[PDB]
Amino acid sequence: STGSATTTPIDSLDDAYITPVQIGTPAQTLNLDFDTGSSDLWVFSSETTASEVDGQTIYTPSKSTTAKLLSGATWSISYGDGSSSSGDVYTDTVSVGGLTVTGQAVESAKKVSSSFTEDSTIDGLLGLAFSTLNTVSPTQQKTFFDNAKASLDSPVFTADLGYHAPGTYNFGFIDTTAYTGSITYTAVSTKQGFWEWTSTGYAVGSGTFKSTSIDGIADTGTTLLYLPATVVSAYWAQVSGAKSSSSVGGYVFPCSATLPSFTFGVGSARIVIPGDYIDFGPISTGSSSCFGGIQSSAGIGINIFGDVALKAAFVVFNGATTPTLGFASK
Repeated sequence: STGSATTTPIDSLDDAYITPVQIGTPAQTLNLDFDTGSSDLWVFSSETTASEVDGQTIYTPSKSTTAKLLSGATWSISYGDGSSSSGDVYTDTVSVGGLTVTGQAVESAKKVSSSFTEDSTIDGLLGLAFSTLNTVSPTQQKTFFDNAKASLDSPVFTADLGYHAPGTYNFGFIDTTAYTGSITYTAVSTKQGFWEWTSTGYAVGSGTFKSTSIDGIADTGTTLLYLPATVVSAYWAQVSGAKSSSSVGGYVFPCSATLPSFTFGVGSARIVIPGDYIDFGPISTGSSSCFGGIQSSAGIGINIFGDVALKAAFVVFNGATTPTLGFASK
């Protein structure tokens, strides 16, 4: 089997991407944030504290003839950005772009933190990291990809995120028309539960490539590119007026600037992030100070190849016995 679904930016800045997901019988379609940095499929629901719902579409398990309460199971998650959610668990039928899993754990939120409430465009998350990170207790549950894997034509999924435009998540096949050149594959460590790999270096604009190992995670659920302070400083030094602002919480730059590209290495291959991808717009409405899309990972504890990086590539998440990651230009 295979599946194919369009993923759409939630706003004009590509702050996140939503992908429609069919849950239950009859289908209830929710727009989920596909997150390769976490491993829970959770949804706003009829069980969510009413005051914490503000425009999201909810899953109502009582209206699904295939929903079954997973007795005694609860979940609770906290994300790198400080947000959180928690609740109980059903199993139900879940379909993405034509690919169906029966008996998928659907984690129904009873509580969500303010940032989820405040974002009316995201109805929940669909985790695509390794199932070892799944928070369901007392019996850990598998991700949608883990449940689908054996049935897929090939045990892979691909992320093709657009810049200011829709893109595609594919399951079970590689669309050879969706990228240019070849796909370069690189080793993955699953020891922390992430799609963790080592970039071979970077360049700023038309500058020379610096060969240096950068360990980080391919994370579709993080907006920006988080890299070591040395790398980030080298990037922003090429932008007149750019500075790290403690009060704003990262590097800012004059909105009048033309940003240089940023290149990262995948083995001997190179992925070029155009400058415009690094502009996240005014820090506050009407400001001429703009927020940068490359920021320091110092204090996160890990480097994160988030959407800013991934959207410059066609990315293969290869879930073979020994997982690998593939990157192609597009």
